[PDB]
Amino acid sequence: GVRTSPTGEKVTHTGQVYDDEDYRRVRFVGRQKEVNENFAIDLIAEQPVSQVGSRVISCDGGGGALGHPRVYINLDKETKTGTCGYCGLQFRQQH
Amino acid sequence: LLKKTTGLVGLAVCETPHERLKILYTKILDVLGHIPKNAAYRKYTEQITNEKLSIVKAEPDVKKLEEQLQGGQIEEVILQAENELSLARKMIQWKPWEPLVEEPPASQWKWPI
Amino acid sequence: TYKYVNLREPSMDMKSVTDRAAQTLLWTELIRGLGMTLSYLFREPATINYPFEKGPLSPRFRGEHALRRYPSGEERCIACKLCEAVCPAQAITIEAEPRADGSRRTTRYDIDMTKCIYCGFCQEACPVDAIVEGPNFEFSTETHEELLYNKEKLLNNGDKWEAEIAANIQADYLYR
Amino acid sequence: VYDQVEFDVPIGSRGDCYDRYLCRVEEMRQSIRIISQCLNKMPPGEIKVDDA
Amino acid sequence: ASATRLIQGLRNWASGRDLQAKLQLRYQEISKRTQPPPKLPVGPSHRLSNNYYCARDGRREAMPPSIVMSSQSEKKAVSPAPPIKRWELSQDEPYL
Amino acid sequence: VKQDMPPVGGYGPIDYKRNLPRRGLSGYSMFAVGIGALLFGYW
Amino acid sequence: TQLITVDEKLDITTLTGVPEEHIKTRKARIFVPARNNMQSGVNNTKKWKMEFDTRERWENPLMGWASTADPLSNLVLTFSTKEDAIAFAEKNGWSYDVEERKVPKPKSKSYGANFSWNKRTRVSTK
Amino acid sequence: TSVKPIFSRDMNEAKRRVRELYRAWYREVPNTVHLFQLDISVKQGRDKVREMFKKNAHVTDPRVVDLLVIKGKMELEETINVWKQRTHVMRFFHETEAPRPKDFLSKFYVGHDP
Amino acid sequence: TRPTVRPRNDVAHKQLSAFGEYVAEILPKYVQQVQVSCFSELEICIHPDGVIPVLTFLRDHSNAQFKSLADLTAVDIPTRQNRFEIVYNLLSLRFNSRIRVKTYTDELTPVESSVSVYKAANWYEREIWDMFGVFFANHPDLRRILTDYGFEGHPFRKDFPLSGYVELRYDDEVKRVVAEPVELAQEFRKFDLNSPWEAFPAYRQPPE
Amino acid sequence: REKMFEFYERVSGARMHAAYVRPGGVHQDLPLGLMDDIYEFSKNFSLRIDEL
Ligand code: SF4
Ligand code: SF4
Ligand SMILES: [Zn+2]
Repeated sequence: GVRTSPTGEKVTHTGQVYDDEDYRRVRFVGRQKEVNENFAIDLIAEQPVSQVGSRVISCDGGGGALGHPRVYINLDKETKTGTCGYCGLQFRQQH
Repeated sequence: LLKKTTGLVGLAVCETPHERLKILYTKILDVLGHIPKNAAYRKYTEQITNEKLSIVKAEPDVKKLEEQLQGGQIEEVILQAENELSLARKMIQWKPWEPLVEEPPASQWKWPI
Repeated sequence: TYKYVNLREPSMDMKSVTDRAAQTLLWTELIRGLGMTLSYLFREPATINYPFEKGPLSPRFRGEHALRRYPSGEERCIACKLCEAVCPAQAITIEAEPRADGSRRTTRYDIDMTKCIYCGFCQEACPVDAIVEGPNFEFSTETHEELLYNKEKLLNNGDKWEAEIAANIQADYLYR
Repeated sequence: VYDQVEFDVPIGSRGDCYDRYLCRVEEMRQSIRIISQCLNKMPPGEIKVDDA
Repeated sequence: ASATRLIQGLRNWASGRDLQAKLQLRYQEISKRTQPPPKLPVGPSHRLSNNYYCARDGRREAMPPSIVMSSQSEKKAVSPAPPIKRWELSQDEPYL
Repeated sequence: VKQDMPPVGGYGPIDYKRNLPRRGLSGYSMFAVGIGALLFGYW
Repeated sequence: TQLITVDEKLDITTLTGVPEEHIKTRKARIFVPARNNMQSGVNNTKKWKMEFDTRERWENPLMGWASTADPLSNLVLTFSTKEDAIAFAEKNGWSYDVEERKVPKPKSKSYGANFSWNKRTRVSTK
Repeated sequence: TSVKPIFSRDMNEAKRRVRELYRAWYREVPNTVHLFQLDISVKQGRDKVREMFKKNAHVTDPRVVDLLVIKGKMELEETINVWKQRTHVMRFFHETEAPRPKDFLSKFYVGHDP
Repeated sequence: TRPTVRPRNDVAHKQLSAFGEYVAEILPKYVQQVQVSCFSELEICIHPDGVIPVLTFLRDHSNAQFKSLADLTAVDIPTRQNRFEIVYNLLSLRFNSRIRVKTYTDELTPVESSVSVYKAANWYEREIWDMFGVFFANHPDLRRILTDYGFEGHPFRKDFPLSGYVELRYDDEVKRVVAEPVELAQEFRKFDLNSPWEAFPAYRQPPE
Repeated sequence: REKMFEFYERVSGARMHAAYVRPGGVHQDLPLGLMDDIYEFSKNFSLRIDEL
């Protein structure tokens, strides 16, 4: 979900864009500002919330030893989902 | 048997090794007599030089003398005798049996700091 | 337990003396050298046809850096700065903050590719396989600052080479 | 594990460039000998010390 | 390997060596670029009992060095070790 | 376990000595061929 | 004799190759660094440290990196006592300021004080 | 306060060595300007030698000025034998460096340095 | 403590302790300490007036024969008043052994050059002049060996900064490589890594 | 020498500066088929020394 300043410059997933009166836009004159158009904050929002029947879930990001350190997430709050701290996949107790 | 070469470059074959070792050992002891008797250098060097001189006097063969002097070739045993003689002639002038000239400071050899 | 190189006393019978003199006058070892050079003239050379043929690499190869993603689009870097604590060149500069959903993510992930010694301590220190040192080695630039990668360039290298990087990690990760 | 490999030590005789050349070539020979002994006597097991 | 036998014989005559038995170009004798996955073993401390770290703590058995002399009879003269044993000439190939 | 190991009998023998194969004639034969070439040329 | 008598102050500022600006404008700070209150270990409070005053760090126009012009911005020296650090600062012509070592004063700890009969020092829970 | 000297027993032998080193530099300067083909005059280089000798004029320790004489002989040896290039000789003349602010007000204007 | 712990060599420890007593009692005029490490390396800490009489002893004595100077080293320890620690590493090929001869100086006291004992020292202590500033008296050719020709300061001193004080660049105005005061586009980032918990209780120093 | 740099690259990932032998052991275990290729190198390398 890349957006654009009034200067025409693309805003990154950080939120970085130069000011209009900043001289350092001259480095992109005749060249391009390389941004990545796959924003991870939007791509993890696209993932569905996993309904599990347990009270404590374990996440390793998939792949076993190719993901992250395995963590255990508590699902006793019903207002909030249980979000993994590494991969951002969020879980919910189904009851 | 007239060993053809010593194997070490610059170290030539000694034709008469026994008499050379005897002369160097007696000259070491004659120089070493000028050191005071309480010095440990004189006691230790007299001890090892008397051992080497008795081993030289106890063996006519060159190669058996090489195996029981335990110093390799006989010519590097001769070279070590020359080095010990030069050392003892320097130890007379240095006089290192004297007490320690200066104590180090209080944390001079304290590691880690 | 040792051997004497060059301690051969030569023979002085007329056979060996005439052999050495024929070697001197008729240049036997020089024709032996010409024969060895002529032997390599008729061998197939070892030259590969670069750029069309490529030198063989292993999946452990340490080339261009890339920040990876999980198989959902979420980036693997959780801003923990182990790759810049371990970095022997101090080539990695990291600044972080919680982003808009509360995830521990970087805002600055710089690698100076002209400080980097390409030793791969960052990919082996990374707890979540975020920074890797991929298989690209043909990335020479015309300007010095094009080798000063920010997070956008490294995430683009990840998106560019993930189909290869994931397979190399798949081939190697049981040695790690 | 160099006490468990068997190899020879080339010793020159004249102290020149040529004996040092022959020593380096024979050390390539003896390195091939040690590499054969390392390939035949390679044990199984771990590769880091098991002190984490 | 694709050399015809005339050039192959000329090459073996010029070198003086049978070159085809030991080619310096590599062919299908070498290992596959795709290998099966390994199963690497664990070390000796991967045990669930009698594995207390105080019985295998190498760094904490390092002591400070023993100060032999500090400035706060007819004993034998010593050397730093026994003298080195004379090396034996090679049984394999002494060049003798 | 599965690990890079030598095979069950180990590997084959590896040559490591000097092999300079001593080719060519004797010195007597080389001077014989040379003097015979000279005599054929002179005739 | 073989020993001369130098009753002058020990000063080696002409021999260290340090320019004048980084001798006579710097303020060395000789101090025992405080314990990080994130932690309870005290092994970083054991030695004296000499650092210098911080100079300007600015933004790199290309990357945003911390550009400096202070060569002494990373120089931290370790000393066993205060007087060794003072002697090393005076030897190099560094004007210094010294902060005294702040050891914690000893406490009075009683586990039974948590359960007193008439004193306010009871714990309301445990 | 009984220390082992380097060469000089007191300051008089020390000043003698300083003086002979100054003589050697003073004689060497025209040769240095010629064979390095420096773009300074001989008088300018001799003023630089006088400056480098007056910079260390505040020292009263014989060992410290003995080391200054030793390092000056080392610099002279690197000068006479052509071991320095033209660049190493001209590094005494800080010519690409802009002049530094000296008074309070210009140092206030440029930055934070005292 | 078999698999992961280094095996202790008690035989070499006893032999090196005995030879350290031997050297300490032959040369009591200069030997200040004798110590043996737990990995069996003998250090003979001597007085700096006895650099030549000790080293000529160990090189020439028939029970020592330290004919090889492996390495010569200085160590800057600024918390000592004699901050420089000159370290000789010696190899006896006859007795298959190594010894370490340690001594000390400050910036202003000269150490006697050991080229009269080991000509190998000719560059090493010269490097000690270049990197640390220790002067060596009666040296054949004492000058710099590793630094640039106009280099001010001794770099391996611990009060010398990591980057120097100057840096070079080519300048096309004067058509010359020039030196300027050092400015770094990125500063070296200093990492305070030391844990506040005691790592080795055997090396604990007693408090005040 | 190029083939031995291929050995280094197979075992560490770099051809020259491997950072492979570390305090504690080596960094990573030998990949499969590496020792077979070391044997195939060593089987031929004496002839290379011979023609040198
Ligand atoms: S790349 Fe890996 S090691 Fe570096 S900060 Fe990100 S998660 Fe941590
Ligand atoms: S490969 Fe090494 S030098 Fe390069 S970024 Fe990674 S840790 Fe730093
Ligand atoms: Zn997860």
